[PDB]
Amino acid sequence: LQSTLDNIQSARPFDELTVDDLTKIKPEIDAKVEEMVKKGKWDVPGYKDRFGNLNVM
Amino acid sequence: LTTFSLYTIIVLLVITSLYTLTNNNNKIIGSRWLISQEAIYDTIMNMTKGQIGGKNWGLYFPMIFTLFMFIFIANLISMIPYSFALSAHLVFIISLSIVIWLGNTILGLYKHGWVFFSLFVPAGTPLPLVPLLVIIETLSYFARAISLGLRLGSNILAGHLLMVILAGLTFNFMLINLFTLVFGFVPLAMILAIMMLEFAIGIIQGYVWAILTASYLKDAVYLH
Amino acid sequence: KLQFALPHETLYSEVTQVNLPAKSGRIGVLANHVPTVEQLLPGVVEVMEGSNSKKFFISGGFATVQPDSQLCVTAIEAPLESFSENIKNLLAEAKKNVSSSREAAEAAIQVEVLENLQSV
Amino acid sequence: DESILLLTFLGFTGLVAKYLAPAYKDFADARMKKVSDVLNASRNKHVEAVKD
Amino acid sequence: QLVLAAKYIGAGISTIGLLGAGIGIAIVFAALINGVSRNPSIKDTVFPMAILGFALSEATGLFCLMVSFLLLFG
Amino acid sequence: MQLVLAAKYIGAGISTIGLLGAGIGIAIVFAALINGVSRNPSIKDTVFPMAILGFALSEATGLFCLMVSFLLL
Amino acid sequence: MQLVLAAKYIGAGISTIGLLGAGIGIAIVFAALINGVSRNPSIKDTVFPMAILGFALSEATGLFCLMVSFLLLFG
Amino acid sequence: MQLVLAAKYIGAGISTIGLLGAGIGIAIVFAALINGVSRNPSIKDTVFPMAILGFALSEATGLFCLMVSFLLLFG
Amino acid sequence: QLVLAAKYIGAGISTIGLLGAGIGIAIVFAALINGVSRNPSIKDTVFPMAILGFALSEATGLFCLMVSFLLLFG
Amino acid sequence: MQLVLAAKYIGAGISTIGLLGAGIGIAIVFAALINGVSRNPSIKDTVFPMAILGFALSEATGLFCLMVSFLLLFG
Amino acid sequence: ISYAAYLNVAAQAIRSTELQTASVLNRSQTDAFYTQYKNASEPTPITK
Amino acid sequence: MPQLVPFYFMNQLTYGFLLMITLLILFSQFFLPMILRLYVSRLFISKL
Amino acid sequence: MLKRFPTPILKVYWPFFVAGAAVYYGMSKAADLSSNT
Repeated sequence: LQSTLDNIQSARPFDELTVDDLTKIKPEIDAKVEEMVKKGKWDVPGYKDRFGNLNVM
Repeated sequence: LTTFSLYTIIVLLVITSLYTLTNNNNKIIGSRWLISQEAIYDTIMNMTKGQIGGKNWGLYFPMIFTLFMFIFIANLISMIPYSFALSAHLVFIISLSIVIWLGNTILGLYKHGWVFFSLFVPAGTPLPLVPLLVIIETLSYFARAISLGLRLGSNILAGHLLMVILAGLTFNFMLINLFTLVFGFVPLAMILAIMMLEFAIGIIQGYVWAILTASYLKDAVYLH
Repeated sequence: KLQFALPHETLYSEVTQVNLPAKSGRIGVLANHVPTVEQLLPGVVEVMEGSNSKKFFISGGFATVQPDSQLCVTAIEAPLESFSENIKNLLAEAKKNVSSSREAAEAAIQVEVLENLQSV
Repeated sequence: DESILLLTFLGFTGLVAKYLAPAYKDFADARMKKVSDVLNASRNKHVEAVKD
Repeated sequence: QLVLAAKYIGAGISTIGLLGAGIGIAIVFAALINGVSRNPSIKDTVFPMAILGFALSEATGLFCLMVSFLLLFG
Repeated sequence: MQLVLAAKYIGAGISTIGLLGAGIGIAIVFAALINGVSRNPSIKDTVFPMAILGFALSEATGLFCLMVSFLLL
Repeated sequence: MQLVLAAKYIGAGISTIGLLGAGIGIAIVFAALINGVSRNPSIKDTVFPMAILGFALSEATGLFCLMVSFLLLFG
Repeated sequence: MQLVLAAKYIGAGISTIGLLGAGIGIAIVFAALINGVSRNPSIKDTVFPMAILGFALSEATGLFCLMVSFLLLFG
Repeated sequence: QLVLAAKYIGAGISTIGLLGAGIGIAIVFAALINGVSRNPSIKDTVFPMAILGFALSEATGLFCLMVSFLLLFG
Repeated sequence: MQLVLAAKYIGAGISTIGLLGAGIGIAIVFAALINGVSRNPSIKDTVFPMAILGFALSEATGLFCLMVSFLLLFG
Repeated sequence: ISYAAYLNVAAQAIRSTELQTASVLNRSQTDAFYTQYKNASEPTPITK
Repeated sequence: MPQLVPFYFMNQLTYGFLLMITLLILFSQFFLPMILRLYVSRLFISKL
Repeated sequence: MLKRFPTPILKVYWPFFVAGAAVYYGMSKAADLSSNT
């Protein structure tokens, strides 16, 4: 826990770090993306509840 | 290659640049420019989930998105002062409308059999007008075929042609006596306003197409 | 037959014409009037029974012509002559109150009262 | 004829640089900020959890 | 050649009939938005009724359009 | 010949104008339906027969215009 | 001929009259939208799509008139 | 020739009638703006851009009609 | 001459376009009067908007008039 | 020549149709005044400047039309 | 603000020209502190 | 018909349908999942 | 990102594509018919 605390402190990405790098550190990204494309759903639930939707309706 | 072909290539390259290097570094927060096409993404997500929501909604989301984006880019690019109007070749727009209409009819027949024509039997009504409401529903069903195309075509064509006619007129307005050079700003200002309006009706048509052919697709995917 | 009443005292709870200020503008009730419910706004009310006229200043309430042609007017408190400058000074203070701010609504109501007063 | 259209387009770009480009700057900034703030907030949150 | 001249004129006159149906379509849809704002929750029942009215109002205009085509094409 | 056949074509065009009234008419009944139904809710089942009757009658005036058009065609 | 080319030009003019009914129509739908939105407030998320639908179809009848004008004039 | 030249002038005139409908259209939108703001006292921040949208669509039909008027008049 | 006749007749026909603006303006002012009589104090915001609406309605009429003059003078 | 004079007197008739719009319009402004006053008589003085303004503006469109009419008839 | 609260404030203001009775004034002056009661418990006795 | 009666209709329509198929594929396979990646990446940070 | 991700657009959009082919052929014949006008 000391090491993890230090790792978040010594490298905190919150602006940039490639989203490709986020795919590289987590293939969970591609798993979900592929599953969503396979599902044919482009709504991401959770995205909307803490990032707004721009809408004209 | 034709003039039309050359400008279709130009449109394609414009659309490519809007994602290829609109996102610099593939940043988590993403470049500010891509925020625009994010908002477009969200308002078409919530529109076609709003319309053709259901299990197949996102299965028709790329199609409804390139139906936004084609018309959205092609009624901005065509509004450039020296740029060739693809959309003023009506045959591409009207053909796309007939294609989608036929592709609704084929989909409807495929998805809902010979009871596809039960889409054109609307609801219970007294028996002497049960057949009537099939005849002048089917009449309206292939009025849907041409209506979607003819809206977009008429507006865009009329805007460019109106603008050019007034532009040519103000040219000859400024070739008469010098008193017209003084206070010749009011017709110039009309042309500026018309050019401003044409971007607006092009974005309005780009959204209205992709929602109206979501409404027809709503009918086709879910009978009633 | 008018029933005009306040919790404090009844007023008329015969009367020929009653003129009332309502959220539906101004309503006048004369003989048979179709049976209505009206929110009474802060108001100046005139009651005429025959040609004799009595003038009431009314703090809003509810008005209801009943389907038996009984004009129930109920309001918190009232005569016009009784209400009838120092209040204008108070209302000026109330404008000051709007600056800081339920107090906001109160001060707004004070402005409404200033209008109602101005009507006098 | 068409030089009139180029003058109007130039005028349009003048109106855009006056009005739309700062408005869109403010809009874009607002969203950018909101996203960024959410991200840094989650990072802060997560540092807390380690300590907890 | 009077017939040919008349064919083009007659087509124009036929176009006039359509305007009324256009107004009609708006009248139904105005009621839809008005109604929905009035009830709130009526909308799911009312929307089918509305679409029916739209189609019927539209159809009158379609008849006018067909007469235009019948003169024009012959 | 030319003039009489021409005149038929002209008369036919004019006849469409009569139809416009029906176009507005059908809508007015339906508008009332949506407004009425949103106001009551529950009236709808009784009212829907009345509405069909009103549709038919409005349409009927248009039919008279339409058949005159067909005669001229 | 002179008569035929004239008849096309005149006939086109007559066709243009048809647009007026749709023009008023479009405004009525947008009015209903503004009216509804001011009455409810919150309805707007549903009601704005409904209004867009009503706009499109009202517009289309006028445009049919316009297309006949174009057909005669251009053709 | 004379008949064709005449037909240009006449055709323009007939087309000018259609503009009247758009005039009424704009007025209806603004009437609704006024009415709505009067209903709510405070709808306006939403309703003003909404009204401008309504204005633009109602106006557009008139402008299409005006184009046809110019096409007939000028050629 | 037929061309001379045509410009005078055509000028007449174009004048009809003004009609719509005349109805239109009155509806804007009617709504202003109805609104202000309901609110009282709405007027400070609303009166500017009413003048904007008046101007736009009139502007359409000026297009009609400009066509009328293009026929009449031209 | 006879054609010109004929066209003048016919043309005079045609323009006069435009006046009808203003005739309805004046009534609409006054109707609003009457309704406003009846719905609240205390507002009346604030409304009164706007009322005279609206009457004039309504009438004016008809007068634009009327000037064209006189240009044909007298001119 | 509550509609009847709106009417109330107006009534209190309306007793202000003045000639008024003590009983009116008493009727226009509150004398209470509402004790909100949690679930047993009780948030503060805010002056009503 | 300022270019609305060519004989080049099929030329136009051929290049037209080619552009549609290109954009459809292009959006769908490339660029749409690049937006969906942004959503999912943001949600993964949100979850993390 | 700009990786080719498989999308099932080849059987979902099959009725659209069938319509595209039909109009393509019909326009070939139409173009030949219009070039004699």
